[PDB]
Amino acid sequence: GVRIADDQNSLRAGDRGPTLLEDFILREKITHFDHERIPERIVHARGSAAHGYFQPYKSLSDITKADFLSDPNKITPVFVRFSTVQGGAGSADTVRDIRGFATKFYTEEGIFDLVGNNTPIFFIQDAHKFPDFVHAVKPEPHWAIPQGQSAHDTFWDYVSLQPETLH
Amino acid sequence: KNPHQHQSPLHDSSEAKPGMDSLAPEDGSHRPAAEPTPPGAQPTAPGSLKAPDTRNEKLNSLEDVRKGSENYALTTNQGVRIADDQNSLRAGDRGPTLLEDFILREKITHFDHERIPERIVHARGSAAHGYFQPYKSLSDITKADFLSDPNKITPVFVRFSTVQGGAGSADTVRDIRGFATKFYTEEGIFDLVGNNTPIFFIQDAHKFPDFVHAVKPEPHWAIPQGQSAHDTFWDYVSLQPETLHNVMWAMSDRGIPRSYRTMEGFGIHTFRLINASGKATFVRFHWKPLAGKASLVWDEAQKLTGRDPDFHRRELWEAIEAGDFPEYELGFQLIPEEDEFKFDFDLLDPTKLIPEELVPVQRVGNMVLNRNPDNFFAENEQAAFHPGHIVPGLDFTNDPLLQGRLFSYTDTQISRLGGPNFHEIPINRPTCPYHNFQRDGMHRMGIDTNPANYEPNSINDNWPRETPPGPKRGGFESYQERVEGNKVRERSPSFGEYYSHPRLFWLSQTPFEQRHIVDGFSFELSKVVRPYIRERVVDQLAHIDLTLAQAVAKNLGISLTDDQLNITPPPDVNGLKKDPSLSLYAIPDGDVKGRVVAILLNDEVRSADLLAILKALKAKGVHAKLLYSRMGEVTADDGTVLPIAATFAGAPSLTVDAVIVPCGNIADIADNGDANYYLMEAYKHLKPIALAGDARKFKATIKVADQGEEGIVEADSADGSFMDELLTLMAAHRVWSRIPKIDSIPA
Amino acid sequence: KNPHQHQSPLHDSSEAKPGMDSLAPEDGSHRPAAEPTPPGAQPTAPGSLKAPDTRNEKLNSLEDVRKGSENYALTTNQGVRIADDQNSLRAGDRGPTLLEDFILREKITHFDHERIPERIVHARGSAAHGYFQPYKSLSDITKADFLSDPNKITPVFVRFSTVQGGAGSADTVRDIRGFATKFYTEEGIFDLVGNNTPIFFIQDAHKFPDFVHAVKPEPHWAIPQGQSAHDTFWDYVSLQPETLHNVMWAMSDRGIPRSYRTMEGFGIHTFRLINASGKATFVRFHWKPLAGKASLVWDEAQKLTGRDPDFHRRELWEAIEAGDFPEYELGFQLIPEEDEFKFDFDLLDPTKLIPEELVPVQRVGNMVLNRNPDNFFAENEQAAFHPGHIVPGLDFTNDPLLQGRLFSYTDTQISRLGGPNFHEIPINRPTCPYHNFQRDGMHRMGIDTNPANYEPNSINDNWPRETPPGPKRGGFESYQERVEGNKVRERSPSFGEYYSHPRLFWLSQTPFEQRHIVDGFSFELSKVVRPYIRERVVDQLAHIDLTLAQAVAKNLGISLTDDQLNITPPPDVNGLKKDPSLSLYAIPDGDVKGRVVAILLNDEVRSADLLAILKALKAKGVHAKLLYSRMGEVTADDGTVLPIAATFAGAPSLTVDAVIVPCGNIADIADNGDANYYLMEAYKHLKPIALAGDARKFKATIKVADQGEEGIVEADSADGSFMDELLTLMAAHRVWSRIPKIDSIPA
Amino acid sequence: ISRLGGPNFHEIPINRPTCPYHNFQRDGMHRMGIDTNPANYEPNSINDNWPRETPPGPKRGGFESYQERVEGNKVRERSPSFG
Ligand code: HDD
Ligand code: HDD
Ligand code: HDD
Ligand SMILES: [Mg+2]
Ligand SMILES: [Mg+2]
Repeated sequence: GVRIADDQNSLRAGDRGPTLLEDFILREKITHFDHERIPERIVHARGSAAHGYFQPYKSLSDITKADFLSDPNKITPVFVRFSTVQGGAGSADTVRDIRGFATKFYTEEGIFDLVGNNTPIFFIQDAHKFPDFVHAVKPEPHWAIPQGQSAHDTFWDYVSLQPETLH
Repeated sequence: KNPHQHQSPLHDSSEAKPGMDSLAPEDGSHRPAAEPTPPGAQPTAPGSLKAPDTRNEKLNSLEDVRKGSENYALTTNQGVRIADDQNSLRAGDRGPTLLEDFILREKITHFDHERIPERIVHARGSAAHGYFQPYKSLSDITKADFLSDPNKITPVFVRFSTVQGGAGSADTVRDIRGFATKFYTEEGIFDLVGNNTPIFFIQDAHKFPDFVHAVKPEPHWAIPQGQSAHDTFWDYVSLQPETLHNVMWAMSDRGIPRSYRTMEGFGIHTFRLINASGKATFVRFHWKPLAGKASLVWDEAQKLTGRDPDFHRRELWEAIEAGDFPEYELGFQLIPEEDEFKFDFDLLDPTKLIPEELVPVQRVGNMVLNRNPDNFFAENEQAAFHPGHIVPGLDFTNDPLLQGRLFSYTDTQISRLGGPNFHEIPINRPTCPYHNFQRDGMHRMGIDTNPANYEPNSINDNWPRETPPGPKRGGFESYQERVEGNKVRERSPSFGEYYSHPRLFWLSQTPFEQRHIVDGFSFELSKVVRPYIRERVVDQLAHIDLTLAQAVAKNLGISLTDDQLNITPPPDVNGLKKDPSLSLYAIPDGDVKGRVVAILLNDEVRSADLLAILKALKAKGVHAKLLYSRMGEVTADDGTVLPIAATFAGAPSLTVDAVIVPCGNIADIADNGDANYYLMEAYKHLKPIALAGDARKFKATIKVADQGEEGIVEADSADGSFMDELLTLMAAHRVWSRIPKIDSIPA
Repeated sequence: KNPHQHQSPLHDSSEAKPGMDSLAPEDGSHRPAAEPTPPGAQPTAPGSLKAPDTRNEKLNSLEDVRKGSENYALTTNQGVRIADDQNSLRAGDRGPTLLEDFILREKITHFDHERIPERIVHARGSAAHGYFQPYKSLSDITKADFLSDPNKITPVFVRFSTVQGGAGSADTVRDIRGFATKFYTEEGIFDLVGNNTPIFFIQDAHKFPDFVHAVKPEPHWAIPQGQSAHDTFWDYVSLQPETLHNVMWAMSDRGIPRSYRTMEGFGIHTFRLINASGKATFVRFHWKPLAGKASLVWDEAQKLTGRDPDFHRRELWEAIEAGDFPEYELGFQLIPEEDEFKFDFDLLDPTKLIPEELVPVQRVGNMVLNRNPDNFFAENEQAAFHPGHIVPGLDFTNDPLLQGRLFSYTDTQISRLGGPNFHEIPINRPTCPYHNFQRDGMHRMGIDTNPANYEPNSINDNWPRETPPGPKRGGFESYQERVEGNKVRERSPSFGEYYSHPRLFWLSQTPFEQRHIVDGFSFELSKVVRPYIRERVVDQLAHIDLTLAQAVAKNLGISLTDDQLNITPPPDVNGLKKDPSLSLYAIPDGDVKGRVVAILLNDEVRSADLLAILKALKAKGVHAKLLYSRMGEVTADDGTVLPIAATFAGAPSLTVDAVIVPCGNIADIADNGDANYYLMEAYKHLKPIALAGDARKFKATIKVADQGEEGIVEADSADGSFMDELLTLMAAHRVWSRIPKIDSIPA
Repeated sequence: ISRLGGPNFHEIPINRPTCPYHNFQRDGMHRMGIDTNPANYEPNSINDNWPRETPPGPKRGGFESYQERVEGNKVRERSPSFG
């Protein structure tokens, strides 16, 4: 909360002198900058999000006691993030990939996250294989190529050996 | 007892099922009263529940993040109501736990990650909220807003600490104490991050990891905790005589304060005050305790780390719950710029003090600590204090210890508090506006709407904007000190004097304080395994004072050489041999309010004695603990039912300031080893003892003759005179005249 | 003394300059001997320096990361030689510190980030290296490779711990102790993560954060450290009778062991052994101490947390330096699958023990701890133990406490050790091969060359590859237990019995052990502020045993109701009323080797007495500390110069097993308060005392009549019979017969 | 400190010097080096003050900064020569 008088210059001993360790304003600003980045998502790192709302057409109380589906008078705020899968946060949007479609419903009885994709099936059957599949589609570990693409040897190696992936 | 036969509501497998529902006792005895109450009268509680009426702008600003509990459903962190918080989900009631139990995994995950790194130093500490107010405007010497107006109230948060030990170490160790104050001013947070002695051990921050490593537990085996009494510490001291001044303070009773309420605070470094006209005045900061200065004695302090390792934390909390608020006067030693070189010592040397005889401490304002936190972890553990947090009207100096500190306290928070957004943790938030172009970082709370995250910008008309310096509400600008020199890693020759300040300190102590310093060195050096290290430290003491050095050497079985006996004493400090302000006790100060007396009961107490005792203590704000050989109640001679606070063993004499034994059925306790020992321990530790009627028979256990002695109050009954005498002794803290008598007491 | 007048090499500003160069004493007395030496003889040292010839495959594998020091230049972490490690770079020698000082900033940065989160529980602990060997092949019952061959040596790393307190808390608290063993087997790391009692407090892991929060310091004020003696713990216990069994163990002297060498260890849970034919046998794991079972008494333990909070850490380290290696026999209680429902208690219930009278502990192998670490932080603090770390030949059961543990110990390391590569921290590394397709993560050390990071793969011919299960060197496959049940959050009704095991434990104790349990409950409950909680706990005790409940109630001033007096006792455990294996002392065990005796010196000791004493102690492997009123040396009647280990106050009786006073000039110490108190404290704590010649005059201070008493050894001189008598007393640990006499002793 | 998880980033294999490195720094997240020095501070006598400072010199000497003359007031100010 300390007002800054000069946000253009470091504190130095003379205007052509060394920068002083006692410049706390510089160090705070640079420290914050130096630690801006957090780890990206292991998968679906590239994504775009918006706020909105959901409303049911009629009460579904006959089949579910979920409060957000209990009456068309329930307006539930949502936050939705769409994504690719393979590429980093700085990768491109219009790649060939599966897309994520994740919806956070802020209900009166808790958060419900519907975490889906844009196709009705997945590549693999058992979660134990997820790191194998993801490693195969991701950039290859020696050289970290290619970004945002399944068009490389390791992906098609895995697919060829795991026919469950074909769908 | 009709009302004291509570049975548990759970004797069967209902204990393993949901729906245990209401479990509080019907009599409401689970709930502490939300009013001031003396120590031990009620269970302690979060501050906002104990003292909701006690408010300040910072406390009020925390309401957004306070979480209640009463009448709420138990939920996951996502807001899902939990039906059964007693069991994991399994395939059959004797089956394996299922991975789909998200309730279990959330609860265990949070548990698994509760701990954060402790502070590298000062990990052990205790904190409270309060406020500060200046006595008058200091605008003639500083433009600091919080010092500009006597009606301006500044909330504070204060953390007191030890230095060496971990967060789980003991309170009453021999150590330096930290005294850190966060001022939530209208022009920014100002952190005054001080200690309870006026100097530090080292001169240049470059040595801090060396010094700290030397005092900390040794790296092979991580021993010893909370103690400087080991080889590496004294090795470093013996090889770095610059340390001797603060070592003298640590070996004195300054190293073992009675309470955080009864110690001084110091900023140590020379800083600058800058006024609206741009004039700089050198300043050193002081905190003077309203309760006066008071310390334990070593045997007591050490044993108390065992009997109650939380003694100072507890006493602070309970004083505040009692309405007995810690108070400290802020004081400034002020030195004009033109006087920089008028002293024998360098003003920039943090191993040198400025004697009050040369530069008086001018009273500036008062700070009162009046509310405990709600959650220790959230408010105390996560609090971040840093001396680089200054405000317009203050500035630094080239003190080379201070200079390096400015780097460390920002840096360390990145691991300790998990990233660069530590100012967003509620306790650390300013109460004044804060806006800038900084973005992102782990656990970013603030959601910025500025179209621009840079300046200069046109797209937001260059907001937020720089503010020119000025008399009030202006931007921060450094004082334009002239710097002339070559780039060097070099200590100033003016710093190269190590013995005169230790000698000044030594000569300012009373004879009993000197004895305690001798005994501090002797005890610690006896735990040093390598004898040559002991000998090298004794050699350093001979450069300070020969009487000191000879007394320590005698206790270590060391003989000084003829050359050591002829070492020329160091010079005076600007003509001073001594300064009585450096003694804890030379000049009487403070008062008995908030002290505590043990009252040793028997099974038929003389109620007239007890009434007189309690009335007199209450009138002076002194607390009492009624002790016996068991808990529950005893009944006095007149039928008064007396509730017992603790047993003799449960609340030893270590925990009180004085002991009183009323009359009654003294035969009940006369042969009780614990009751006799209670008195022997208090006697050894120089505490006032008062004995009424047949309780005078206890004089035999403390080897006091029929004629009595100073420090033992006695009479036929407690109706004197008796209580005035006892309270007068308490005002003097301890019975120093008794010291020659204690060597023969087996306690 | 000619050779004991070492002076410091630094009295001037050379201390603030580079080139201090060699500072060790010319006599080489800084360096400990690299050979076994008794406690206190030499300074302690890193294990590889103290005992370089003590080796095992794990210790040898750490050589790649061990860093030396002698004859090396001081550098930055980038390998740049430092010229001046005393000063920061400044513009002039009284100027501001410069940002370009990269040496300062690197050194301070590293310092600023030294601390990592402590363990959520068991934060306080002490560790050593050693090895394990089985007595015979167990291939008939398990295919576990480390149990397959008596000549197969498995390196281990063992960490002992308390539970509640922080890393900086005290050793000799009343608490459960952890006993965690990392076995570096040829087929993977197996961690046996146990405690020193055979059961836990709770049944289902879902409650672990509740229980732990209740026992830990209370969240408002973070008090008390290292203690269960507070309201929230006893609140939880009173409402969760499942806790009562382990509470009984904690309130017994089991809660205050003499040493980590003198306690038992238990896996607690029922696990499975799986043989090559696929047969499962239920197993519970035991460690039996070669040194026998032995505990402190409460007053002693509590005071020792003050006098030496590092007592157990110290004793472990020093035993190993002496060549007095901690040894433990591994034992198995084995139950066939078809006997799962044979007992009154559910085998899957971790609040129930399996009595050795019903299922004997079969000896399986021996573990010896024979080397200390080099660096406490690197090896002890960063070690990660986890009970999910099993190997082929072992498997789990559905114990619902164990089941949840399996989640926690992997999860918690992500914050504590900074990410998923914690197995790459040297102490945690397997010594057998480890290869897989896992990649990256913070601080990744291993550089993978596999073209593939997935399987199945063709590009590396599918390596590394799965291994089928088999008799030896096969893949891990779970035992195909049949699971039949609905998905429920529900405790098994078979677990809903809470009082019979507490009663079995109670009835198995000696009368003095029962007294100590009563006094444990009484002391702890006296510190509970809310009286109804005390009453509710007493009510629970009345469901266990009325004698226990009445004794505790009496100490609390509580009156049991007529209904409480008529509570039906719980049933026997499969016909057992008691089992003497549950007592510390009922069946004599162990050995005086490694115990320690205080010898109280005077200024002209009778050398004949001292020589006889020391020779007899040495013959039985018992250590001695020579104590006096000062440090240095005294000279015996025959001119023998005797070095003093510590003062009476510096090494109190708390720290030793027995006290011996030889003759000589007894007048020198007869009126010394500290020497008299030494004997009183030892007397109170039931320790053997031996008095030779005029030292028998000390009987007066302990109120022992001329005719003597059992537990006080006395004679004209320290003859053969004298030392035999003393050593016989030491073999029985304490003088329990003295208990009625101690209430009158003021100590 | 955030990117590489703490102060021991020089111990990540690619970052390690190939020349000797020894000092009194200890601990920190993912500490790989196991120090055997009895001392973790200097000056020390217990390890005869090793590892030791090295004076500057023509080869294999300690780092010393060039003693540039600094003369000026403490200012947040761009040099006019840069304008
Ligand atoms: C066993 C691991 C695993 C498996 C089998 C899957 N995922 Fe996943 N998924 C993750 C592990 C994961 C994750 C590592 O936990 C991520 C990345 C970081 C995060 O927050 O969650 C994630 C992120 C993630 C996101 C991005 C959410 C966001 O915008 O933040 C979407 C839309 C999905 N996943 C969707 C799926 C679908 C539709 C799957 C199969 C039907 C699926 N995932 C299988
Ligand atoms: C170069 C480093 C360095 C030096 C020379 C000092 N300190 Fe410091 N101090 C730290 C580095 C540090 C730190 C590592 O940055 C700590 C621990 C974690 C934290 O938040 O600050 C710290 C904590 C700390 C605390 C605890 C604040 C709290 O309660 O959270 C106090 C009171 C002080 N120090 C006081 C001093 C005084 C009076 C010093 C000399 C006059 C001093 N320190 C020198
Ligand atoms: C569901 C959580 C949970 C439950 C029910 C338990 N523990 Fe645990 N224990 C942990 C969660 C945990 C932990 C949080 O994962 C710790 C602390 C940090 C660590 O590495 O593991 C741990 C540490 C820990 C240690 C210290 C290991 C070391 O020295 O580093 C020991 C000896 C035990 N535990 C023993 C037990 C025993 C004998 C239990 C019951 C029979 C038990 N724990 C139940
Ligand atoms: Mg009612
Ligand atoms: Mg080379």
